[PDB]
Order: sequence, then C-alpha cells, then structure tokens
Amino acid sequence: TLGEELTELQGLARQIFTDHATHQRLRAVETSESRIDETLWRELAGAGLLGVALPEAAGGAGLGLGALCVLLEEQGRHVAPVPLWPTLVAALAIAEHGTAEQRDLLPGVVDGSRRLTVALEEFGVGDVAAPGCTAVPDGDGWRLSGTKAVVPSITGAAHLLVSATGPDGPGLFLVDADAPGLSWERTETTSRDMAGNLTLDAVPARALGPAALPWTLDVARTALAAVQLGVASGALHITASYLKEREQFGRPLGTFQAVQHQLADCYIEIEAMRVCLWQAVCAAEDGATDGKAALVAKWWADEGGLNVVHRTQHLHGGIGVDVDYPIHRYFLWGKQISGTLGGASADLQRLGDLIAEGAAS
Amino acid sequence: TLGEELTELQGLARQIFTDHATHQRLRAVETSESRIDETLWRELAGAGLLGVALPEAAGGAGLGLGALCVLLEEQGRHVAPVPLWPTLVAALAIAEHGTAEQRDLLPGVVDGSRRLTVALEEFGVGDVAAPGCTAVPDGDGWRLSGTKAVVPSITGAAHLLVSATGPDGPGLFLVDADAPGLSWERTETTSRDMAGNLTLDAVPARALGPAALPWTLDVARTALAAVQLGVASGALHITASYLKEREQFGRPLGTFQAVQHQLADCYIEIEAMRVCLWQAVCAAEDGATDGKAALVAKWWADEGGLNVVHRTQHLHGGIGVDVDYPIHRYFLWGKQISGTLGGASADLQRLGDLIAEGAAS
Amino acid sequence: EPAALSELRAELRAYFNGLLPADERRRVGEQGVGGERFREVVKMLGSDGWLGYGWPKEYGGQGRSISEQYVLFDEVQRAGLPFPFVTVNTVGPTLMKYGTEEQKKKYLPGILSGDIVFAIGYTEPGAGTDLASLTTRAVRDGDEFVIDGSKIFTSGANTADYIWLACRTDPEAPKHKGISIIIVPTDAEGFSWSPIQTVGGMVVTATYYSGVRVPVSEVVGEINGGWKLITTQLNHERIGLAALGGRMIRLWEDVVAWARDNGVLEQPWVRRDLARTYAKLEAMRLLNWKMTIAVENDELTGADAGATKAYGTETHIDVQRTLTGILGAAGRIRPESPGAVLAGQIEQLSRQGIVNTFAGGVNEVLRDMVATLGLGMPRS
Amino acid sequence: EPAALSELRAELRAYFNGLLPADERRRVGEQGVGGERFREVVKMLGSDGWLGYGWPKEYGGQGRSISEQYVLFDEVQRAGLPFPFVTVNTVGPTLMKYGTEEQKKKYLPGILSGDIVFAIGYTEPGAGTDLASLTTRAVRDGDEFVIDGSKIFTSGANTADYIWLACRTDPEAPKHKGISIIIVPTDAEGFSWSPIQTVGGMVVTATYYSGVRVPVSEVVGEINGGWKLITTQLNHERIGLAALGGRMIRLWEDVVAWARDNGVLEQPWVRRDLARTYAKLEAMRLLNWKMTIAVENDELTGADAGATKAYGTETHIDVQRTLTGILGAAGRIRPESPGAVLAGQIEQLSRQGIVNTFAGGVNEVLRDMVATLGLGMPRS
Ligand SMILES: Cc1cc2c(cc1C)N(C[C@H](O)[C@H](O)[C@H](O)COP(=O)(O)OP(=O)(O)OC[C@H]1O[C@@H](n3cnc4c(N)ncnc43)[C@H](O)[C@@H]1O)c1[nH]c(=O)[nH]c(=O)c1N2
Ligand SMILES: Cc1cc2c(cc1C)N(C[C@H](O)[C@H](O)[C@H](O)COP(=O)(O)OP(=O)(O)OC[C@H]1O[C@@H](n3cnc4c(N)ncnc43)[C@H](O)[C@@H]1O)c1[nH]c(=O)[nH]c(=O)c1N2
Ligand SMILES: [Cl-]
Ligand SMILES: [Cl-]
Ligand SMILES: [Cl-]
Ligand SMILES: [Cl-]
Repeated sequence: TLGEELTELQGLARQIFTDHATHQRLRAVETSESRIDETLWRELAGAGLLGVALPEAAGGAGLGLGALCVLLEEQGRHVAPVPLWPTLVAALAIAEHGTAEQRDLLPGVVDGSRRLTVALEEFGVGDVAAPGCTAVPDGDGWRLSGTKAVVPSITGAAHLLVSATGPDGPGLFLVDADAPGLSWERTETTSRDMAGNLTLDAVPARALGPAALPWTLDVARTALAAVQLGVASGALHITASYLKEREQFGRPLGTFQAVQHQLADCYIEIEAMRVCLWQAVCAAEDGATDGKAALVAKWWADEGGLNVVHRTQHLHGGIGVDVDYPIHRYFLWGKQISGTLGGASADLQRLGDLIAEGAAS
Repeated sequence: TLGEELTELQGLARQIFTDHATHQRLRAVETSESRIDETLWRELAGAGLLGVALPEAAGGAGLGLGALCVLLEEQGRHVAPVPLWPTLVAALAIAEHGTAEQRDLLPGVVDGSRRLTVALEEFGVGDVAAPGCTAVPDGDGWRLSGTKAVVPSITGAAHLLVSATGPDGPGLFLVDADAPGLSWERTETTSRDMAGNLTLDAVPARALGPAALPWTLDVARTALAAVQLGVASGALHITASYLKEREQFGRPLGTFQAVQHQLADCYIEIEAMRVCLWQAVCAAEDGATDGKAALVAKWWADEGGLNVVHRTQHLHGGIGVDVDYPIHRYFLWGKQISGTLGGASADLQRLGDLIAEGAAS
Repeated sequence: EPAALSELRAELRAYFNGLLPADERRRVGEQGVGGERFREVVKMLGSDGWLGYGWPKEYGGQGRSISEQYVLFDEVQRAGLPFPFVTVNTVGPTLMKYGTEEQKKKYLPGILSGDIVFAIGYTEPGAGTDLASLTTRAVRDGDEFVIDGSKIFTSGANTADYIWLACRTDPEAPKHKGISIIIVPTDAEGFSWSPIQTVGGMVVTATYYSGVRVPVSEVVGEINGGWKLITTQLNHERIGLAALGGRMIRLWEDVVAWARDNGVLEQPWVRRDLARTYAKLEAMRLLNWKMTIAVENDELTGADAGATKAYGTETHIDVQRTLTGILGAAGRIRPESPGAVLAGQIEQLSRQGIVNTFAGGVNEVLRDMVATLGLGMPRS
Repeated sequence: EPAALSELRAELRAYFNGLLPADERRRVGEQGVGGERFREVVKMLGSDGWLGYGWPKEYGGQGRSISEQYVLFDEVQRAGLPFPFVTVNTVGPTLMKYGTEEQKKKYLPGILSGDIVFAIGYTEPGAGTDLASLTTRAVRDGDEFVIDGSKIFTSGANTADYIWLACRTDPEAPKHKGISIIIVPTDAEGFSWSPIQTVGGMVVTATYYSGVRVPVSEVVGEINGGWKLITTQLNHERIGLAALGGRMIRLWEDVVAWARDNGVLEQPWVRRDLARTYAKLEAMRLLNWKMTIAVENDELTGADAGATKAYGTETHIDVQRTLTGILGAAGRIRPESPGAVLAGQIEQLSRQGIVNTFAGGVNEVLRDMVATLGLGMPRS
C-alpha cells in the first residue's frame, strides 16, 4: 500500500542518513566550501530517494509531497547536510507548473546529476508574495533585475527558480546558474549552509505557469515544516537519552519534575507540529489553494519547533554548547528554519489576513 | 518623609480593608443592588484615605498619583468592593484639568458624600482615544450624543466624566448623573460590579481642559495596574498559604517542583508589574506625556496579572472554583481588569505605534 | 458521504429546535448534570433514540461512526442542551467491558432509554490528584457491603439515580490494589448530598455515605480490582473534552463573524490573535480526532492521552482568554445582562475552562506521564 | 547631574575609539576572556585607571556611583571591547571582604593595574548544578596544599594568571562544609588546560590539576569555609548580567532604527513585537537596577537575586529570538558574511544567550529558591 511504501521510504532514508550524518562527517562537510555532502547526495540518488516524490515520466516513483515530507523529516532528524528541500521543491514546481522543456530537466534531478535551488526571499520587508525583483518581457522570454537574499545551498546548483514581479504580477521564473547578468556573493548562515546573495542584471529567464508562485510558497512552507519536525524530534530524542545518563544531586536529571515537564512540552509541540504538517500535505493533495493549512503547519514549525530546540539546549547545560557534541546543530537548524520565508509573527499576520479575507467572502 | 507617609497610608488602608473585606461581608455586598460597600466607603473617607491623593485646597493631603496607587494596591489585595479608581481618577482629572467650578466638587469627594465614575469605553472597536460619542457646542457648554459601554460602579455616582469627540477632536466632559437625556441600563460584569451601559441623547455637559483625555487615560491605566498588582499579590499569598496546608502523595503540594515553579513565575511577574507601575507613577510626576510608561505598566497588568490569577486558580484544584472559598474573586477581578480600556494585544498595538512614531521623530 | 454528515447536522438542528426555546438552552447548558431540567432532556433524547447512537448494536445502540458521533455532540452543545456524556459514554462502555451479564441487563437498557443517570464518585477531600489514597470504605457483612465515607465535587449527584463509587475494600493492600467500584443507589438509606456552587455557574455536590448498605453483586469487576475500571472510564472521559473543543471552535467562528460585522476585524492585533488561536485549535482538533480513534480502538497510549488532554484543555483556556480580549468592552458582560455578546457564553466559559486543566487528570501529572511513559524517563 | 553621565558617556566613546578599529571590537568581544588580545586590552584599561572606577578608594579605586559604573559597562560593550568583569567585579570584591591583609596586597594592586586576571574554577564534569558535590581535592602536606582534580568550562583559563579554585579539603564533612577556595597560579607545575569551542563562538577550557602544589596561605577565607566565598562571588556575578541586558537594550534600539529606515517598521507584527520586547526590557532594566543597589549594599535576598537573574536571562533570549525575526532574511547571516545586519551581532548573541539561563545559577534551581526563600514553601 501507499503507507507501506512510505514506511519503506523512511527506513531507507534513515539508514543512509545514519551512515553518513556522523560526528566526523558532519564536521568535514560543515567546514568545506560547499557545505554540501556530495557523497550523501549520490547515495540518495542511487537509492531512488531523489526520485520518490517526482513523476514517473521523469523516472521517479510519483509519490508527491507526502513522500517528500517523509524524506525531509528523516533528513531533519539527522541534520544531514544536503539541499533536498531547495532541489526537490523546485523540481515539484517544475513538474506541476513547468513547460515540457522545463520538465525535461527532471530526469537529471532523479539520477542525481542536476541540483536546483529556489530564490524566494529578499532583504528588508521581503514580502515573499510580492517580490521587488522585476521581470521584463523580452520576446517569448523575460529579463530579471533585482537582488535576492540568502539563496540556500547555491553551490553546484545548475538552475534556480527566482520569484519576481512582472507586468501581470508576481511570478516564478527558471534561471540557469551560468546565465549572463547573474552573480552572487557567498554568505554563511546560522545553520552553516553556504547561501548566496543573488544579483540579477537583466538576466534571461523563462516563466513557469501562472499559479507557480503561490503554489511553490505553500509547498516550500510545508517542506520546511517537514524538516523542522525532524529537527525537533531528533533534538528531543538526543536530550531524553542524555537526561537519563547525567546525574546531579544523586539521581538522573531526567527524574526532576521540571525537567520532565520541559520534555513533555516538547513532546506536545512535536505532536501538534506533526498533525498540522500532515493536514497541510493532505490539503495540497486534495487541491486546496487557500494557503491556510500550509501557514498553520509553518507557524507550528516556526514557534513550536523553535521552542523545542531552545528547551533542548537549556536541558543540556554547558555540554550543549560544545561544538563537539551533537545537540547544537539542532539548535542552529531549528533557529534558521523558524525564520525561512519569514518567522512566527509574520506567519500569524499572513494567516490572519487569509482568515479575515475568507470571512468577508 | 514621603515614604513614611505612604507606609502609614498603606497600614491604615490594610486595616480598614481587612476589617471589612471578609467572607460574610463580600458575599453581602456582591449580592446587593449597588455592589458597593457604603460602610467601607464612609470608613475610608473618615480615615482621610479618599483625600490623601487629592489637593490640599479641597481638604486632601496633596500626595497625588503615588498615594492613589498605594491605596489601590491595598484595595486589590483584598478585592474590596468600593469604586476607588473610578471616583479618584475622575477627581484627579478634575483637580488637574477642571475649571474652578468643577474643582468645587472635590471637597465632597474628600469627605465621602460625592462619588464619580468615568465613561471611557464603547462597544465594538472602542478606541478609547477616539470616542465615537459626539460633543456638540451649545453656548459655553456642550451636548453629547452616543452610547458608552459598561461604566463601572454607576450606582450612587453624582457625576461622570465622559469621553467624546467634538469639532476639535476627542475630549473629556463632566456630566451630572441626573442630566436630561442621560439614561443607563444596569449590566453585571465578570467581577460582579454593577456597571451601566450609558445612553446620551443631547446631554448637557461641561468640558475639562484640552489635555484632560490623554492625561486621564494614562492615569486610569496606571491606576488599574495598581489594583491589578494588589489582586495578583493577594492571590499569590493565599495560594502559597494553601499549598503549604494541602497534602497529596504524603507531602505538601508546595513541595512539588512544578508547583514551586508556577509560584515562582507568579512572583517574577509580580516583581515586574511592580517596578513598571512605579516607573509609570514617577514618569507622570516628572511630567512625561508620551504615554509609553503607562502602557508598559498596563500591559504587565493585562498579561502578567492575568497569568498570575490563572495559575492561582489551577494550583487550587477543585476548591478554587468554590464560591465559598476566596481565590475565585481574584480570578474575576484579575480577568476583568486585564481587559479594562482594552486587553494585552490592544495595548501592545498602541505601544508599538508610540514606539514607531517616536523613532520617526 | 460528507453529504451524510451535513444531512445529519441539519436533522439534528431541526430536532433540537423542537425542544429548546431561547435562553433556556444556555441555562440548562450552564447548570450541566446538576440542573433541574437535566433529566427531562435526557429522557426525551433517550426515548428518541439518540443516546445509543454510538453504542454497539450488540447492546442496543446504532453503532454509528466516530464522525457521526462528533456531529451529534457538536450539535447538542450548539443547541445549549446538556447531554449525559458521563453516563452514556463513560459508564456504559466500562460496564459493557467489565460488567456481569446481570449488571448489563439491570443498567444498560435504562441508560439507553434515558431512564438511568450516573454520577462519578471518586474525589474526596483527602484524595484528589492522589485518588489511589481514597479512604471511603466498604466492608463485607455477608452478601452486602457497608459503605462509610464521603466524596466531593460529585457532579450530578443531586439528579442521578446511581453513584459509580470508588471505595477501599482491602485496607492492608497496596493502595492501587485495595479499591473497588460499587454502584450505590441515590435513594439508599444513609446517602445524602449538599450543593457546591462554582464560579463558572455550575452546582456540583458533596456526597455522604453513612452505613449505606448495597448487595455484593453491585461491585463492578473484581473486588480490589477497581483501579482498572477507574482508568477505563477516565480514558473514555476524553471524548467529552474533544466535544468541548468542538464548542470552542464554533465560538471562535462566531467571534470572527461578529468582528467582521462591526469592524473589530480591521485591527491587526485581532487578526493576529485569531490566526494564533486558529492554528492552536487546528492542532487540538486533529489530535482529538486521532485520540478518539485510538480510544474506541483500545490503542491509546498513556503518553498520547495525557499529551492530548493537557494540550487541549490548556488550549481551551488560551482561546477563552484571547476571544474575550477581541470582544472588547462586551467581553466582561455576564450572560443575561444587557450588552452581552453571543449570550455571554465566552464570558461564562472563561469561568469554567479553569476546571478542566485539573479535572479528568491533573495536567502536571499528565506531563509526568508523558515524560515517563512517552520518553522512558526514570521516576523518583 | 545627568549631564555628568552624558559627559561620561561621551568621554568613554572618544577613549574606546582611540583603541578599537572596526571589526576587531566585535572580534575581541566574541572571544571574551579566552581571546588573544584580551590581556592587551585589560592592561590598557588598567593603566588608564578604568578598572578601579567602581572600587572603594580604600582599595585604590575611584569609588564612583552605580549610575557611573553602568555607563562604563554599557560603553565597553558598545565598543566591542572585552572587560575583565569576573576579575574586577567578582574576585576583587570577595577578596576585599574575606582576604587576609596579605592576600589583598599580593592581588588587588595587580588587578587594579590590569596586570592580574583570574579565572573561576568551580564546575566539574561530575558537579555542575550540584556544585557542592565537587571532588577536586586539596590535601595538606605541611604548609602546602596538594591539588588533584579537574574543572570544565573554565572561561579565560588560557589567558588568566590565577584560578579561583573550589576544592574539597575535608572529605568527611557535610558537602557544603568540606570546600575551600584556593588560588592556583596558571604557571604552576601540574596545571594544564585544553580548549572547548562553543556554538556561540567563544573558546573556554577544561583545566587539569595533577599534583599541583600551592602554599597554605593561598586559601582564601577559612579552610572548609569556602561555600560562603563561592556564593559571595556568584552574587556579584549578576552586575555582569545587568550590563548584558544593557547591551540587548542598545541592540533593540538599533533594530528600531534599522526597521524605520527600510520600511520593516510599517509592518503591524513588527511594531507589536517591538512593543512586547520594550515592555519586558523595561521590567528587566528596572529590576536589574534595584538588585544592583541591593548587592552593593549587602541587602539582596536570595529570592530576589534568583527572580531577577532568571527573568533577565530568559528575557535576553526572548529579545534575541524576536529581533532575529524582525531582521527577516538577514537575521540568519553570521558576522563577517555579506548582508549581515548590525555586523551579525544579534545572530551571534542568539547562539550565546542560551548559556546564561544555566550559567551563574541554573534557572530551575533559582525558581526553587524563589518558592522556598521568597514564599516559604517547604522542601522535599
Ligand atoms: C466542577 C468540577 C466537577 C468535578 C470535579 C471538580 C470540579 C471542580 N471533580 C474533582 C476533580 O477530579 C478534582 O478536583 C481533581 O481530581 C483534583 O483533585 P483536588 O481538587 O483535590 O486538587 P489537589 O489538591 O489534588 O491538586 C491541586 C493542584 O495541585 C497541583 N498538583 C497536584 N498533584 C501534583 C503533582 N503530583 N505534581 C505537581 N502538581 C501537582 C495541581 O496544580 C492541582 O491542580 C470530580 N470528581 C469526582 O470524583 N466526580 C465528579 O463528577 C467530578 N466533577
Ligand atoms: C560558556 C560557558 C562559560 C562558563 C560555563 C559554562 C559555559 C557554557 N561555566 C559552567 C556553568 O556554571 C555550568 O554549565 C552550570 O553550572 C551547569 O552545570 P552543567 O553544565 O553540569 O549542567 P547540569 O548537567 O548540572 O544541568 C543541566 C541542565 O539540567 C537541569 N537541571 C539541573 N539541576 C536541576 C534541578 N535541580 N531541578 C531541575 N532541573 C535541573 C537544567 O535544565 C540544567 O540546565 C563555568 N563554570 C566555572 O566553574 N567557571 C567558568 O568560568 C564558567 N563559565
Ligand atoms: Cl564567506
Ligand atoms: Cl441585571
Ligand atoms: Cl450523565
Ligand atoms: Cl576577567
């Protein structure tokens, strides 16, 4: 059945991530130029995990956003350094909103030779739904001028989906990473990713379909919430194990009521995160387009997920800030994810406008 | 010294409130028509406590907003049913912004024969700074038309200060309780006060000075925060005593770490409430007019004060909802106060506009 | 399929409308099991077939699905009417499991028909959270038990026909192993009750048992095996808190509509608070749904039940606080006073929501259990 | 009067400007006591007279007021420079109280002149929150102590001249009564350290003591009476957290200005978050002020110290989280990478604020003490 395939998916990803997201390998990758584990990427491709969410006509399994979320959740459990959500959200945007020519890029994503990223953010106000980056018509193509902020995992990406406002409003456009007029500055982020601040000077581009931008934002929000769920789950698991071991005052820290209550609040928040994630997935597969379910999943990620990784830092005491101990990476990932596409307060504002607008319908 | 006078003030109020805010008397007063203890009112007048904050020329002690806050804090400690903040905030508004004719009402407030209330709220959006109630010029007077919401402790008040918008903007106007065109409907509130929904049909009125409205709102916010501080302090005290007595699992509830931590969070919030209250008082006496300090004190009242009385309900278990046990009144007072002139979210919005405006100065 | 639930919804409105009037609904809903007209409603619902709607047809019920069951609970609350949750959804299903064939025959039909109502007799002045320390005693005399003690906060005892009574039957056993459940008729000689008024408007009771005599066949389950019955009925005591959340969702919707029509919805702070409570209500209702499925399947873990109940009851209070703020000056007006909004329901529910973070399991203890049962944390 | 503090402020900017460059300030400020140029700064500050600014003139200081002292701490942080808080504000004042006349003469002048820096040696792998369980031992040999053990997270041990070392001197006494403070030179034979890098960018150390020998005159206070010294210096270890809050207030102001100038301030959610953090920062700074007055007066209660420290350190984290959100996409950019706002300070401080809810007293234990010492709650 579908659940059995998703269980198989989960076990496979877990084994691959477990074999490569190790003390030694995380340190090697997080001090490299790309901050990307190319070995892990090739292993994922070879196990079919890059293809599992993508269409059959491109060699994938055709299992869609649910399979993507299962893979991303395992990835977050291990803070595994590969750009799965930028590449696979971009690929799902192409699959669902691209031209035939654009969908011909998907086979290379399935087999691991072609990575992508998405440039959905801007400095300042940075309304992701109203990019300041401009798109100008040029024959049957477009030229883009503007700047985008902190494009994730830019190294080795062959193409980028870039949000921009054209004459008919915001849209999503495919750009080759070697396009003329395109340049970036590498910038290191909280999570230790190597992002790019992107400058576009009349860069040639090709549009995706008219619904690509709001669709891609909902999927990206859902995907980020999947990673955050895995980050928080892994953080809680490590912290629970540690608090059984560490004794003070003659007993395990895990026996103190305040410790148990902080752990329980993490557990509660994780359960809440998880059911709202799957509601967002189910809503997307059932053709919802109002955006509320994705924002609810994302707010839980932004607020609950960030609470969890702050509590798991605190519960560790000094060893939790040692960079040779694992938990600090969950803090760094959780913190970065909770602001990606905007933080908790922004997401409440956007969700509140959707609620108000729907009530006035 | 001034502090010694404020200490004397506090002990006197404490004794009077302790003698009359008893199990029997609170029940008698909260089931009466007025919900006002006239005996307590006369005792307060006779001890000079109604006059302590008012000017010497009216027979008061001239000790201003600080003395008022000391008295209100003791009042909240005992949930004592008398309309001190409506009468004395109105009287301070008259003292500082009234005409000579209006200040001639103050002797009757000092000696206890004359009470007042304030009508600062409206149903709906209810922006207290932009009343929908209208003020029309009529010779050297005014006529007011509109409605005001839930005017506190309306019974026995001889005059009301009513906020309204005239041709030159929002203002504050004195109205006699027997004025033609004035009527109200009694309405019982959460705290068990008997408020009045006020209808004004071209009611004769006299203006206070131009700065009366924003001044009175800052003072009222500060005064409400003083009562809330006393409510939260008294609630915490009762709850601490109870948790020493009640045993489960063979030991006092007070020994459970989660119980100690809930009590500590109340303590912390009360300390925060208290220093911000006194900053608001000091700012008003130092002539600040920006309103930020009063809103900070009020937000702490609205959010911290409400948190305290929810925690002290929870920590009592079933007996805390018994109306024959004291703590539920602190819940009712805390809850009502935390919404008076607006709740925590409104106060953050107003404070955020002041911050933004001051930064753009 | 979802057309069927819609149709069920519309049928139940017509039906409750033919029973309720206006304020009466919000009057019998505030009193709960302790109210005067409670039995009048129950008997009406029972003879019309709605009490056994979710019961197995083996025991005379319709065997309807969880989806349909929730529509029923949501619509009874919406109508203002009280529903005998404890008796129909808590006692009956524990009897169906642990009752003798004889016990089932005496009680289940009258429960079904709306003729028998039960009240829960657990809590004592000395044994609240530490329920396993209860001391109300039942001593063997022959084939009778003699019951001496008292209970406190016995909701509905003034309107019930029987008490589901937790008693100490073996004073020398481990505390968890010394307890039995005994059914005590409320007309028994030596039984008495006195009212307790709550800040929320409900009247519950203290109940007293002085030499009360009950045949030994009125013990449910095995003697000294009462703890597993207590837990079984306490777990079923979450399907009610799920329906309670359903009611707060409806009130949230009503507040959205109210704020839309008077401009309060144009305030940024209001929109943000409605967004935050929407998101927390979404998690609650989804967790409630999963946990109802588990409980009616006999697969709910202690960790998940505790996490869901503590999260849901704290969310009801968060939503109550937040919607009260949105209501502005009217947020403080009690039911039946002029200017109340939505008949004062959110004002009155704020004074009641404070109960459910310690009733049906104390949220501190539920968090302990989440840590120990859910994460394997050591005790002591 | 407030003109004097203004003038002090303006003088200290000119002064620090003549020392700092650009990024160097945020580079030595991130490393803290463990950084390479730390001693270089300390010695400069010391010879220029700023280290004893708040010390009593009896011990060679200027005796300046708390207001002036806070201006100094706020301006050093603003400049990026590290200040020897622990040595000047924590060790010196405990020595002035419990030191021999001899001890004061050996240490205080070099502290004053910026020539002596101390590191705190409390925490062990087996004794963190339960510091009174420490096992590093110091045994009498004659008029020498022989010290064997290790400590962990000894900040500045790589740059300090002496360790303020908590040792077990009486293995048979109550744990609180078996401890002494001993000053160990960092050039002593048998002393060694190794680096520990933190997620926040700081390097602290583990320190090791293998047969280290120190004269018995290097015990501060009475032998086995070390616990009162530990607490004294831990209480003085709050004047630093007050200055830390001062730094978050400045950063809050800078974020207001930044959001004003790029339109982020026009977002309702931003305004609301700035309002909430303003209100929480106001309470923090006022509580810090009261508590500094108390501590320099020898009148701070355990309840108030614990409440103020736990509130302030949790508020620093709340403000860090909230300002990061307001910064948008730039909120995630590390110092020294392109696009960082305010040199990435709030990003880096977010990775450090997590320390101070468990350093200088563990906030859970501080809440225990608030309940027991502040409200009289029973223990155990
Ligand atoms: C309106 C209403 C209706 C009902 C009931 C109550 C009310 C108010 N109940 C009673 C309910 O079950 C009872 O109140 C709880 O079991 C709590 O017991 P106590 O009230 O004695 O609080 P108790 O004194 O045990 O605990 C009080 C507070 O202490 C704290 N606490 C307790 N143990 C702790 C721990 N281990 N660790 C940390 N904190 C701890 C919690 O904050 C708790 O809320 C009831 N009962 C019944 O038998 N039949 C019924 O029908 C009802 N219905
Ligand atoms: C950057 C930096 C710098 C320094 C230091 C640390 C760090 C990270 N410290 C060490 C600091 O004092 C130490 O980390 C704390 O005392 C906590 O001890 P543990 O780290 O062993 O946590 P430990 O394992 O004791 O406790 C870990 C967590 O368990 C919980 N906990 C503990 N006891 C509890 C209880 N009773 N009830 C409930 N929950 C409880 C808390 O959540 C706590 O945070 C230090 N030390 C030193 O000697 N000199 C120095 O200079 C410094 N400086
Ligand atoms: Cl770089
Ligand atoms: Cl009335
Ligand atoms: Cl019932
Ligand atoms: Cl130092």
